[PDB]
Amino acid sequence: SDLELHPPSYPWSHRGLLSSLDHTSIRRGFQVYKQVCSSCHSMDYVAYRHLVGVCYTEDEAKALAEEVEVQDGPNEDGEMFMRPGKLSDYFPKPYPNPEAARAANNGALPPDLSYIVRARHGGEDYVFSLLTGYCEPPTGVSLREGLYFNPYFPGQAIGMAPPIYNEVLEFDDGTPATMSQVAKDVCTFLRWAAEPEHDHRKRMGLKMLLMMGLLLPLVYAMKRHKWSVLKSRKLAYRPPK
Amino acid sequence: MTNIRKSHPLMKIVNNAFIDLPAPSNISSWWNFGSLLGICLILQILTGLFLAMHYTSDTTTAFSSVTHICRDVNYGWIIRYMHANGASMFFICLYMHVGRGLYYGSYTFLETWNIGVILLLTVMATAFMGYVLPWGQMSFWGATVITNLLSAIPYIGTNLVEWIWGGFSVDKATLTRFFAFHFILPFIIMAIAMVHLLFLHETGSNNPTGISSDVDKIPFHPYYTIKDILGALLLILALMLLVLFAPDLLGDPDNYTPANPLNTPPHIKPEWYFLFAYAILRSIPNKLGGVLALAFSILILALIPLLHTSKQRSMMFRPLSQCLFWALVADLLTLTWIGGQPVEHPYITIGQLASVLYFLLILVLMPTAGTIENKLLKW
Amino acid sequence: DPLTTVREQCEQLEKCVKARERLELCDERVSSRSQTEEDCTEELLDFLHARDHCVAHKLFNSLK
Amino acid sequence: RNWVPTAQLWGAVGAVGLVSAT
Amino acid sequence: VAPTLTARLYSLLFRRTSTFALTIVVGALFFERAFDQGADAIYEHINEGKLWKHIKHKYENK
Amino acid sequence: GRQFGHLTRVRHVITYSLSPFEQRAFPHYFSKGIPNVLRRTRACILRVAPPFVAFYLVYTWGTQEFEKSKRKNPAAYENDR
Amino acid sequence: AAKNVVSQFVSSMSASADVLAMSKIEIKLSDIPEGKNMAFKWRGKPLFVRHRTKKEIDQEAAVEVSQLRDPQHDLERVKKPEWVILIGVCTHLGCVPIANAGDFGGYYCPCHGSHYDASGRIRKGPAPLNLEVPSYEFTSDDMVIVG
Ligand code: HEC
Ligand code: HEM
Ligand code: HEM
Ligand code: FES
Repeated sequence: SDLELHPPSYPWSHRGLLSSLDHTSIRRGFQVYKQVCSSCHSMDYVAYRHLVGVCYTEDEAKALAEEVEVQDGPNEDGEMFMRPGKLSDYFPKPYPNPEAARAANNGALPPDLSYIVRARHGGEDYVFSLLTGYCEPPTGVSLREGLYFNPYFPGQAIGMAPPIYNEVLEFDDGTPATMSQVAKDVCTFLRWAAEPEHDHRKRMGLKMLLMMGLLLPLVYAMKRHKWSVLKSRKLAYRPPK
Repeated sequence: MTNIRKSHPLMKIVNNAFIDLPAPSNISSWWNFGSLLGICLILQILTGLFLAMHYTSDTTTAFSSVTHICRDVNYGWIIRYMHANGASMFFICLYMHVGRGLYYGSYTFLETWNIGVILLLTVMATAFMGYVLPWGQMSFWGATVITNLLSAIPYIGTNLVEWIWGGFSVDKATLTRFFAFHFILPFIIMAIAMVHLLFLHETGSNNPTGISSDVDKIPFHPYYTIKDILGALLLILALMLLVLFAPDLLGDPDNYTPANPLNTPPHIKPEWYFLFAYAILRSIPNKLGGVLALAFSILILALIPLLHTSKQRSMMFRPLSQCLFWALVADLLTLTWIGGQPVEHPYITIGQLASVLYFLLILVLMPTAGTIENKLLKW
Repeated sequence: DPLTTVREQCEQLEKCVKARERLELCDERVSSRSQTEEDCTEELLDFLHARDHCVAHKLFNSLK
Repeated sequence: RNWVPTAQLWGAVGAVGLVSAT
Repeated sequence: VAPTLTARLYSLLFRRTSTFALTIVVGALFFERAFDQGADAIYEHINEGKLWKHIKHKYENK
Repeated sequence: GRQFGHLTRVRHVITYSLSPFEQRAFPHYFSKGIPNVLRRTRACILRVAPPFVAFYLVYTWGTQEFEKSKRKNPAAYENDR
Repeated sequence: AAKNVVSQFVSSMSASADVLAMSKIEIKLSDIPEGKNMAFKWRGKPLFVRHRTKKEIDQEAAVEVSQLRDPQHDLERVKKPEWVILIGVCTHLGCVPIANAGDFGGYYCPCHGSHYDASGRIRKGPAPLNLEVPSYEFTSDDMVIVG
């Protein structure tokens, strides 16, 4: 029954109704997942399909895809003799099966990041605030080594190694790799993995709003056209009496 | 008659129920929910069939299949979300339809109302199973908790709960059953809706005033077809606003986490539409007393008719009635709030008083207020 | 780099300065027995909350 | 009579409808 | 005198429902295209350089 | 059974109505509504508003307590002693 | 409004990002040395790619059309003389033909004695119709896309 400081309402570039994803961020944040994360957490519903969703070419991601199959390859999926080439293969499972996973992390089970932002309560605000949130145990507190103390975990503890630290990786362009700068890019790539349809959807919202701003006022007219007969009507009562 | 299309085919005459039907002139905008109620049910069905057209009813795949629906299938993402948010609208509409029965005393239509309750409980079964369909952490634990609730029955219960599940837990068997039941239920529902229509077509609609409007009738086609269409536009606008710009907003449950049969729903709860009942349920210590008073929350509706005390079937001219009517609505709001609340003191003591309030308002307060108002008017 | 500077600024505002006093005490005002239930978390969370609200708005204009 | 003209516009409509719609 | 724009429109296209439908069929076509073109543009303006459309340059043909 | 000519009996009542085309759909769009919207809302408000107001107090208080009692982890009984 | 709605609903039946991908996903290198009959796993069946030899072509061209169990002139299957692409499943009771085996310089069905010439063509055994030819286009010189 420990307070959870879940309140975060992180500023964002897609916080607004019309606001869309920044793929450069998506791009960046992908690498983050691939280098910093791929190790323990999976992304099962994630195919190598960034191409247009991530601005990676077909040739780009084919090649990015290929090496991931050369080293983690279908040999961990059960394609004995599989190597470079394929594109329908999903992100490589850090371990052969869950049970293992928990052993490599000592009883904990590294959550598939596919949906993290959409799954847990609080979306990419919490994920950002977790990773970027790591503060000193509170006077009087004890901690088993694996039980690092994180200011935003329900039970006030997490089994999480240095999620993200300064100069953990390097991006192509040169984006300053700051713990947080890296997190901002990591979250984003997460938002998108949780909801691919984020951009289409909001464009659609635009077209559904404009359209509806033409049909609501038109069809109201139509409604007064007809009704007018009744609303304009006047009565008169004239008994013989 | 010759070449009067409508009467020629006999079948086509049966459709003049939507054209040449005498329709009260005066008529709040709370009368579109009926028509919306029926668009809803067609919307779900459509959408549904489509989802069912790429969904698999197994423990292993279900979540995956859902997940596939909203990723690799073309436009499978809106359809699904449209389907989920659809069911919030269908309930939102549902409660508007009833609020009106309550308020203008439409339930004077003894027989039509009855079928309404039947309808209302029949949608509730369907929304309770479909949620299970995706097989998410929330769905998996709420299906367990609710069906096990049933095991409160002393002699049978236990055996029963097991037959429903088709095993000792909620594994395959269970899941496959909900799919099939979810599927055919709504088709069964549509027959009912239509029988519902059938009985109302014998007496017509009631109105704000609460007086006969045969002296004032109006052809359905000219007017009300436009009104219905406009209401549908507004209806669709709310559904898409929510689908397109606030997808899960309303879908409280974030649990997009495949269900692991040994975990912790911190605060497990039906979706919004069922919180009243839930709240109602917790307020009782004993689990059998909770189920009965869970059943009575909803079934109470079948007695309203027999609780009506006034001479004015229209609350419109009756102020004390209006005041308690609204209270119970806000009480009802309060009860839904409890629904997402932790199990604790503050919420318990509040929920307890709100349950009492809720039966008081329907069982004892209103009826008295009825007589009082009638005495005041010297009736 | 970015994150680490903004954080400090945030805790430099009169309401950060004011509620850091409840942290400061608790962080040392614990007795001898060390009543484990004396856990300083409550008080810390308060600070953190206000620090971060601030952080977020300013920290954002600093990244890429 | 007026049917040819009207059948001709009705035939037009179906045509353009398919063409576009489809 | 001349017919108000409406009256012109009226006697050319709406008297005969056959013409009235035709109209609607053709306007349904023309309108889609401008709406989309305009509406799309609008949208894409609000997220300048945020969308692949804007960003394909970096890794494209050298 | 016919619904239209068998509903009721009316004697001596003249009604006068005009066509849509000769008329306007929206006469005083805002000058009628305003005062009509105003006038009925002010007769609603008293009947309607109250119980929702009350729910809001209950909400507010009710959540206050919760966060206190729980956040006030020392609330129940003090530290020093 | 109805146009998009309806055309979204209809699309949801037409194909899938998933089924799509894999459907036509197939390319080949030019490593297949005249002689060897490679083999690929495309669409859940065997995809045989045979680079061939003037000798091969020459002889296969000179089979009689009139007498074949499944009459079908070599020259109309392959889009390129030099290359022959097939589906690797025996049209009899479904075993897999053996690359360059059996009495005919083609393939061999080790199940009932089913002999295939270099084209696909049935020349001995119960086998009914000749091994079937997939759809595919040759892209640049080094590229071949099955499906
Ligand atoms: C291996 C070491 C890693 C790496 C590289 C990352 N995580 Fe993270 N993580 C790990 C474990 C063993 C756990 C379990 C914690 C527990 O059960 O106490 C977690 C947990 C998370 C969470 C917490 C959510 C929750 O359980 O409430 C999140 C949000 C999370 N992991 C995300 C995450 C991200 C975004 C990472 C890359 C930047 C990442 N983890 C790295 C182990 C590991
Ligand atoms: C008519 C009353 C109906 C209601 C109230 C209803 C409601 C629901 C709800 C609340 C869900 C859960 C989806 C989620 O939140 O993930 C769902 C799912 C589903 N429904 Fe319905 N539905 C109805 C009718 C139908 C019909 C008629 C069909 C098909 C004939 C159908 C097929 C499905 C299927 C296959 C799913 C599972 C995939 C998914 O989760 O979207 N439903 N339904
Ligand atoms: C599937 C669910 C339902 C459908 C499809 C449906 C449909 C309709 C329709 C189309 C109307 C005519 C328009 C109107 O009166 O608003 C109507 C009226 C009515 N409905 Fe329903 N309804 C449903 C649920 C209910 C429920 C749950 C109740 C009560 C429990 C109910 C009770 C009534 C009553 C009393 C009337 C008539 C009141 C009057 O107009 O005087 N209905 N319904
Ligand atoms: S399977 Fe080929 S001859 Fe029998």
